[PDB]
Amino acid sequence: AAPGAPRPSSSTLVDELESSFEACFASLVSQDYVNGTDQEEIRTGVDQCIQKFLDIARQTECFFLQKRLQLSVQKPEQVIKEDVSELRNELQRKDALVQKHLTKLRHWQQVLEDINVQ
Amino acid sequence: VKNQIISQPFPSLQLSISLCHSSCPEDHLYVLEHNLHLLIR
Amino acid sequence: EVNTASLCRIGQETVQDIVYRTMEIFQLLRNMQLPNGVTYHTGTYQDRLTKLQDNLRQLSVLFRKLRLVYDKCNENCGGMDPIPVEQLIPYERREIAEVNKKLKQKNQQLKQIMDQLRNLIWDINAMLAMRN
Amino acid sequence: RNQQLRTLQEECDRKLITLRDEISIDLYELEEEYYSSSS
Amino acid sequence: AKHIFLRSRAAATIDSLASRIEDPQIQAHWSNINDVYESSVKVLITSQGYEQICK
Repeated sequence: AAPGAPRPSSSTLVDELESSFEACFASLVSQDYVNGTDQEEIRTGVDQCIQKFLDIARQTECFFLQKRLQLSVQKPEQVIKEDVSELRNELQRKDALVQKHLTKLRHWQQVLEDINVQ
Repeated sequence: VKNQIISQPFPSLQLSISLCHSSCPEDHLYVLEHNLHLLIR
Repeated sequence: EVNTASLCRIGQETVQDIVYRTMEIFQLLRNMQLPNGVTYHTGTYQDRLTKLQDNLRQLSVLFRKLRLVYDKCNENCGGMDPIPVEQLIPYERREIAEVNKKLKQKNQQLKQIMDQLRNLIWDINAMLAMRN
Repeated sequence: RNQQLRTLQEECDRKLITLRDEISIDLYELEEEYYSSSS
Repeated sequence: AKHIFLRSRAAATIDSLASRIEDPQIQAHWSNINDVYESSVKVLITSQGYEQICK
């Protein structure tokens, strides 16, 4: 099925990541004789392994965005709750930073109260 | 004319900071010290 | 109860952080100098392998969380079983709006405070001409 | 008296520079927080 | 002149955010050492929710 259009396969998107990752590093960690002469040889293989890795990564990310968009247009309540939680977290962080800055300025101005004894 | 020196780089705001005898944007304090020190400089 | 959107966001963040960790560990083991250093006896390589094992544990738990969230996503198939892919090309929320308005009011208040802080904080630009 | 007033103004200038540094740290840290606000 | 000009510039920059919110907002950063006549301001595009758009 080399020139055929259909892809007769399955069980991907999970094992593929670890496989691609360990692929071009097993070449490195190996209890085998290493000929002390090589140049511009493993580079092609590592470019290939990082290329396929980032490619399948992009595929997974695009699938994630598609699922997220379909979920939002399907169940907008979830996205609304997510946005509400994010806004709550942002407001909490802003209040915390404001309180920290206020306390710092207070402590600063307090110690330099009578710097000039006169 | 008298204790007032009015000027305008372009018609947007006023000028002539001044003072007098006795008997918001904080552009009040750090406008006098410079011209004050200008004399001793 | 579901948090599927947050789940997908966490998964994306996790895979991005995995790529970042790969880059970081490559940059780290990049300058793997001779362990038997002339000057340094046993200083560098100890912390080097420590951080190595740390990043290893990190990427391991990252892969674990990735598998877990992927299983959770692919298992909880609730809503739009057909899921038309061709439905992505075009031709109550009262509490949400209230929280948004409150956050906007707080943001405007913080912006006014920051605006005051600008003038109160320059404080040297006007008078650095004779400052000492 | 000269040395006294000189040390006084020197400490004053040092305190002013330290306050400037603190204020700039607060501002720069808040400006990053200002970017967070998508409104 | 420098003072009123800096004030007007700051006002314009801060009003730009209010005039355009849905559009990519603008971050503000000023120097920590401003001379009598000289000064500098750092301004970035800072696309929302992204950090890899600093072009």
